Amino acid sequence: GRVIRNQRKGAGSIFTSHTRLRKGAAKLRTLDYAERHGYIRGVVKQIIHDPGRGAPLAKVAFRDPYKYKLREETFIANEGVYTGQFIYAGKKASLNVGNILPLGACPEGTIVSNVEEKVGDRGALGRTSGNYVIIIGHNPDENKTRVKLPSGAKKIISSDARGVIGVVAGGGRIDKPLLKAGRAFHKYKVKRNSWPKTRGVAMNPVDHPHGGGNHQHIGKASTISRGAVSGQKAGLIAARRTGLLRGTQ
Amino acid sequence: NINSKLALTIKSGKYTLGYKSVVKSLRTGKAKLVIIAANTPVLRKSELEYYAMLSKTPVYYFQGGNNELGTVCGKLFRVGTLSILDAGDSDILSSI
Amino acid sequence: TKRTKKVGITGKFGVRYGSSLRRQTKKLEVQQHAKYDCSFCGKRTVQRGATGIWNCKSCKKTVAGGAYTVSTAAAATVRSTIRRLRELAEA
Amino acid sequence: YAQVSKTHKTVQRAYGGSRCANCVKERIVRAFLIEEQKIVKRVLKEQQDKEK
Amino acid sequence: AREIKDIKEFVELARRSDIKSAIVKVNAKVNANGKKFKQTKFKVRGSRYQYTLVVNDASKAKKLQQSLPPTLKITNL
RNA sequence: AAUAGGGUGAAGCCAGAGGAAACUCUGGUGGAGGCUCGUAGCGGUUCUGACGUGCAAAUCGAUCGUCGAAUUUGGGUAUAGG
RNA sequence: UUGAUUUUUCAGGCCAACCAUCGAAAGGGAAUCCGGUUAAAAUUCCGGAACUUGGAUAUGGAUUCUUCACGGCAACGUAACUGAAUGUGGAGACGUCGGCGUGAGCCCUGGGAGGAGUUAUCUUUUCUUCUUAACAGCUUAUCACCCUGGAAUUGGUUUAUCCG
RNA sequence: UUUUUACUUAUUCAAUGAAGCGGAGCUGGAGGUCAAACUCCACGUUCUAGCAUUAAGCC
Ligand SMILES: [Mg+2]
Ligand SMILES: [Mg+2]
Ligand SMILES: [Mg+2]
Ligand SMILES: [Mg+2]
Ligand SMILES: [Mg+2]
Ligand SMILES: [Mg+2]
Ligand SMILES: [Mg+2]
Ligand SMILES: [Mg+2]
Ligand SMILES: [Mg+2]
Ligand SMILES: [Mg+2]
Ligand SMILES: [Mg+2]
Ligand SMILES: [Mg+2]
Ligand SMILES: [Mg+2]
Ligand SMILES: [Mg+2]
Ligand SMILES: [Mg+2]
Ligand SMILES: [Mg+2]
Ligand SMILES: [Mg+2]
Ligand SMILES: [Mg+2]
Ligand SMILES: [Mg+2]
Ligand SMILES: [Mg+2]
Ligand SMILES: [Mg+2]
Ligand SMILES: [Mg+2]
Ligand SMILES: [Mg+2]
Ligand SMILES: [Mg+2]
Ligand SMILES: [Mg+2]
Ligand SMILES: [Mg+2]
Ligand SMILES: [Mg+2]
Ligand SMILES: [Zn+2]
Repeated sequence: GRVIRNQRKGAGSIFTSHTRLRKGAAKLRTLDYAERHGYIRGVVKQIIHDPGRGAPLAKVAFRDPYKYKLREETFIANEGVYTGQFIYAGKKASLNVGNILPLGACPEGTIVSNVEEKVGDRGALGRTSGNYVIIIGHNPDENKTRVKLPSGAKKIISSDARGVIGVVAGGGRIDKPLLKAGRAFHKYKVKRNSWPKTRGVAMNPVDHPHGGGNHQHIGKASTISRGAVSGQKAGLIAARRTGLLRGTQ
Repeated sequence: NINSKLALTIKSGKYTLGYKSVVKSLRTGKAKLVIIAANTPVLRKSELEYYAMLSKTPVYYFQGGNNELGTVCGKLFRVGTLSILDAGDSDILSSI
Repeated sequence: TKRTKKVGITGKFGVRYGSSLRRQTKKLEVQQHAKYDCSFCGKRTVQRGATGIWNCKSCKKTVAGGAYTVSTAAAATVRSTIRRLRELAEA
Repeated sequence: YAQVSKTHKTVQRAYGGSRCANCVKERIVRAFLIEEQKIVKRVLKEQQDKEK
Repeated sequence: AREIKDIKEFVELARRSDIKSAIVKVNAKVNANGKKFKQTKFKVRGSRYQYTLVVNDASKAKKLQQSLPPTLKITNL
């Protein structure tokens, strides 16, 4: 047969992300002396739309502690953050929406976003619109914090990892139907080349494991082993179960 | 309660509504009290209370916004700040 | 006069996409085109830019909000939750 | 702009050709009021550094 | 080309060291609120600009013409 | 970079009428839409027309689809034979 | 980058995040127009009139004895009218559609000064020339802003209901 | 020999214009002090869309 559409994406010729209009990478500040020992104050200059992103971004200006210079940061805007607001980041920052605090400095039940998986990676968890991270508890002896991720998973993170207080702005986006193929076209025009999708069952046997037949049908189980190889992993990969989800999981 | 006292002053006493009138009344020493709405910008607020400090005038911080401050005064518009020139039948100055 | 009995703003879609999808669109699309009261200046001049971006024409304050409303219910809950937990820590 | 006299490119005020009149006015008032409160917060702090 | 309005400025300009030549142009005009009058344009060619003085008075033109430097080449048009 | 001229008439807004209220009705205004008739354009339904040693190794004619967007298109650029 | 040194030596003062290079005759971008001219070239030649950039450089004006100018309440004005390192901003620099407004060119048209056509009859008639470049000065605008004043009997106001 | 967990220098991951790490000591706030000051915490920035650069001062 032929190389299937799954495998052509790794080469990344026409499958790279369309990034001309993007407004910068959304990251926290580099963890420095001020954030480790006290707090540093910045001011929100802009709240802007980032193409390909549901969450708006905030442009926050900080002073450089060591040279006469202004540093502009690109944060993910939490809902309620406004232009001209003062943003405080550090160990001694107060528990206000938009402030960046270490996870150990936040009491249980604190809603936090753009949380660091590892100390200083500048934000990994809960970055999309309407999403957040809940702080479950602390383990001060081991310097660890328990959090709940938007997927429902419980994670143990260093208490020195940082997060931004509040919920990511732009939530409720999925509640409205797109209603049109053109709307999805414009949605993916600034994301990547993944739309529209032809069904593999509608192809020929060269194109896909599902192609061929005198009727459109998969022919074999569409649940594929985790240990299958590239060109085989088309369908439900390592599916623990199938069918309509009934009851609680 | 202060809303009732303030309403009486508007009915019987003397007052100015608006930032420009309030600052003029502080310059002339004709202000007995300055009332500032809750959503007034802090820079304008911190300047009105600097004028009152120089003018030796008490300041009352209204708990509602300029929409609620306007309707207490019987107005169909917004009042960000006001000054009481003459508390008349009311006793708002003795309570603040 | 009243021009449409029930479609309202979704009358631009004609007969397409299904009635259930159009009435689901109508609820959130009335909200995203509404004018909201500014919490800063007090005027009803707040309108949406892109999703999550709500600007006031008068005082030129931009606030981060929801996709189709200035504030979502989840954000309002977090505001009070953060406010409550802040009081205990600071006594 | 390189080939025109300076009066065309500026206004005789602080931040003349850079900021508008109202934004300069707000900077001046903000600078004065905030620095005045900095003194107040200092003398008050010294009031609590000798009795408490 | 720049126009000169002050007659005193024009004579001081015509004796600048870079002035090559001069042009005296006679235009037969009419003000439409009267009858024909003879307009005279004195044109001085400097390095960068040609300077023109319009003299609507037929007598002030003759006095001005003899007030120019004698060294200038004058073309009568 | 390009895309005549019409039809329909969505929100929003103005006025009038009715009602105790919750609200309803009428006349305008407005100018929405992967709306519509229809040029340029893009396409290529039917005649199973012409032609079928052609004007043409795919064209010609009439008829037709669509025609403000998932539109059409120049140039630059990327992807290379299991 | 300076003060230099004529001692053709130097003394230093700042910085070195990023930054090889290539990539557009439709993107960005310093500056030119008119008239004429050839068998065949012209925003290129000729005539005239400008402009930009780089460099050199004197005179006038301006400024200083209150050393680095004055005026205006203000928006701001002007012939000028110190300003290193470093920093902050602006311009470059930005989709699409709808109606409205203004301008320009074109179309239409009156008088007058010319030329041509029709004219058995009719036609104060039909056609045509009557133009003004870049550039310089003065003046000229929606929007925006300033001063005054203190508004419900709410007023102003767009084709489109927004503003206080 | 097998299981577990201690070390860091091999090896691996990440960041930064390699800027403040580790330990100790100055200063306060505390424990109730039963020798004698040991232990713990902190140790210049939070009404505001301003400013912070090329050290003043003392010896
Ligand atoms: Mg699908
Ligand atoms: Mg499909
Ligand atoms: Mg097939
Ligand atoms: Mg196969
Ligand atoms: Mg198979
Ligand atoms: Mg099959
Ligand atoms: Mg099927
Ligand atoms: Mg100027
Ligand atoms: Mg059309
Ligand atoms: Mg055909
Ligand atoms: Mg045939
Ligand atoms: Mg034949
Ligand atoms: Mg057709
Ligand atoms: Mg192409
Ligand atoms: Mg190049
Ligand atoms: Mg080019
Ligand atoms: Mg461009
Ligand atoms: Mg070009
Ligand atoms: Mg020419
Ligand atoms: Mg030619
Ligand atoms: Mg020439
Ligand atoms: Mg020059
Ligand atoms: Mg002067
Ligand atoms: Mg627009
Ligand atoms: Mg337009
Ligand atoms: Mg030109
Ligand atoms: Mg480092
Ligand atoms: Zn506002």
